[PDB]
Amino acid sequence: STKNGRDSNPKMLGVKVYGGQTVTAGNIIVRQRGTEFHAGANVGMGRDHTLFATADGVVKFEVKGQFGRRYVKVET
Amino acid sequence: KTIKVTQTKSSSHRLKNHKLCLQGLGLRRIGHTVEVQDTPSNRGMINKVYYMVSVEE
Amino acid sequence: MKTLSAKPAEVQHDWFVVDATGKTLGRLATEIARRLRGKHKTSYTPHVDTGDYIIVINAEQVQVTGNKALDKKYYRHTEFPGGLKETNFEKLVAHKPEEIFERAVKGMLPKGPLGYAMIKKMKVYAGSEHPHAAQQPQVLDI
Amino acid sequence: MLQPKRTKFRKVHKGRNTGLAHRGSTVSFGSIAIKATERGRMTARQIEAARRTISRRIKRGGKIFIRVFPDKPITEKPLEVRMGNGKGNVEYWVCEIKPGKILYEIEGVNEDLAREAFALAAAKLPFKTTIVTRTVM
Amino acid sequence: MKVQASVKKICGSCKVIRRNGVIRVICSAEPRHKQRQG
Amino acid sequence: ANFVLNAQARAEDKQGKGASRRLRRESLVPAIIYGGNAEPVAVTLELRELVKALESNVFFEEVVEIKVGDKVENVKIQALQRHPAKNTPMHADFKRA
RNA sequence: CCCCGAAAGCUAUUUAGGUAGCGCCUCGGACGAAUACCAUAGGGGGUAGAGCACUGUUUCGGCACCGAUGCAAACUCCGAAUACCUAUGAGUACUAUCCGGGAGACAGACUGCGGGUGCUAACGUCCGUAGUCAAGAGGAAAACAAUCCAGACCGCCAGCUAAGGCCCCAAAAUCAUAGUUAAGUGGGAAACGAUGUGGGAAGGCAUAGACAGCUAUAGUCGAGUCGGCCUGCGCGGAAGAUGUAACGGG
Ligand SMILES: [Zn+2]
Repeated sequence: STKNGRDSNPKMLGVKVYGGQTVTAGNIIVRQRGTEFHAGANVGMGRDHTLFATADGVVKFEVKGQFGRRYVKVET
Repeated sequence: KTIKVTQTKSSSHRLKNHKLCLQGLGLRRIGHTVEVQDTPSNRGMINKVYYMVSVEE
Repeated sequence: MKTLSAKPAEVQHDWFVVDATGKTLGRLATEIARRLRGKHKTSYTPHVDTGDYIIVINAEQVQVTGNKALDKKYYRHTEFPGGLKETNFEKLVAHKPEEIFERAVKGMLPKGPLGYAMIKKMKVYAGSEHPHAAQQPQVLDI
Repeated sequence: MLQPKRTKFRKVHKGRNTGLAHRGSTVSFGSIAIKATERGRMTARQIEAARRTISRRIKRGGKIFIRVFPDKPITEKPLEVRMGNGKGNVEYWVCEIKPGKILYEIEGVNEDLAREAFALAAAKLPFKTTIVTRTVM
Repeated sequence: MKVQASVKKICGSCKVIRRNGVIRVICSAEPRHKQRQG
Repeated sequence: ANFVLNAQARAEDKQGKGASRRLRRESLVPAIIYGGNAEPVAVTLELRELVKALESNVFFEEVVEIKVGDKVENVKIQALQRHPAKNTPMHADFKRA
């Protein structure tokens, strides 16, 4: 007999909106377990580190700051 | 300014995008010849299925 | 129905004599089979025998290349258990030269009643003489 | 018998052996060496046997460097056991060999003696080998 | 006669020859060195 | 002076994986010459000549002359690539000196 | 008689050869360019490869550290090709989408590529991806669902080709030019062994005289010879049961 054979259900994480797409307020941009990406201008952060848009506009990704973090923002 | 394209092999067992490239050029059967504008969009479909077409300028 | 078949009542068989001295067995047998079946006439018909009569003289002077004189095997089976018999080319050519030609041409002719009929027009003789002078055969260099 | 003193995981996937040996194909310790020209597997018993033969031939007059280590475990089913019911038990350890991999090097021994010892050793191995010497570049 | 897959020269009075497509070793000094590949 | 290598030009249509493999099938060797105050130049050599030059120890310290047509470059050997299993040379670097 | 045309998947089930919703088929209505193929432009990645900067593991030197050296599905300082999402555009195409009537199906198989399992066994088993069969005839592979070429509306004693072929069975070259093989190799099989034969790059010795034989380093003898390295094609290793039987035959 074996002692293995367990696994958990999938969680479906990942980027939902890519750069250059238009969004409306409330749209979810990234699903992530930890803060792989950080919230920029017009982007909010949920209690499970989800990133969502707080304005209408166009999504942009970049690398900024002294620690070299990855940021996502919405341009109006 | 214009290219003549002839189909030389069967397309029954090929990949789906390759069949779509043939249909988007307008070729319908073996030995069919069509005449198309010389644009990069058309040369893309031609180069994708180079192996079963013959091209004359 | 414009394409016509040859009629057996009008076929004409000519007689030829061939000397086998120094010839290669298979390259002679191909031509003999061609002329027996009648592929060389413009009246050729698949279901009619239109060929010629071929006499073969000096049968034991036929040759093979390489080491086939020692190595080429002839088999037969009596239908009793364990009854497989074997010989080779040198013994067979010294014993029954006609059997070698019969096997070689039989292999190249069609396998049916028409093929049996076509093989009957080949006459093979060991020496330099044949008993068919009454048919006045012509010399054929093939 | 060579074997890792400790491992993170007992059993590993089979994998695939492809490519050439761009690393480990240059003589670095001795003056002369033997390298494989064909790909395969090398077991701990084979490594031990080849080492023993080489040492006995060279009479312990020089240093022998071994540059292959068996760190991949191989499992087998117990026998008369049907398919399924989990993975089998570990039986022996191997090292993957790609063409160009150097197996043994010799330092401090005459070249004819080294070639004789390598010729003796090559008859114990499951792949074809060749002899190389140090070069400037 | 030794019949084997690998035939070699043992001493200096041995000689390798080819007869009728077969490789043999014959020795002038020792009859026990006679070998045939096979 | 002691070491002269005859070379041909290697144009842009002779660069890449396929072209290099065709050259090595033709039994030639691609090589690159770089160094101070000038733009790198790509050339091709003969395998036999290269092997003969590498057969001697002094070649790795002297200044050699590579001649392609009329021009000539004075260089030293800087790097070398070998086939892992066959040890045949495959590429060469030369630094202008 | 005419038109279209699947599936053997996901989820749940005292469920596993049953059934239900969704996916896939067909018919009617609405609505048309909102769709796809390709080209440009924008975007995230952690796989192949590689590496040792972390976690482990490895060899040899020096005094836990230093110097050289390897390895990793559950290691990463790095990091493609493809695939995927969005916007604009030419050309080609009856495309997408929505609302309703009727279903069938939820036992799959082989082949190639990436893998787990097994013994890098199986016409084995379990996934991902593409083709074919299923539900597909014709030509080729002797015969041979799943391989190669190719998609049959009906008729013709017309022509051109594909895969594969052109000595005879059996349609078409006993065609042309330059080489290799002597094993019927072609037309089953490995480590290994060997003056078999072609080709190539070197090295040693040599007509003030080389190798072998010969006569006690001398000496008769008069041109090449010696030993290795790559590479084409061949040889041995090669034993089974009704009958040649491992080119379909000649
Ligand atoms: Zn002896």
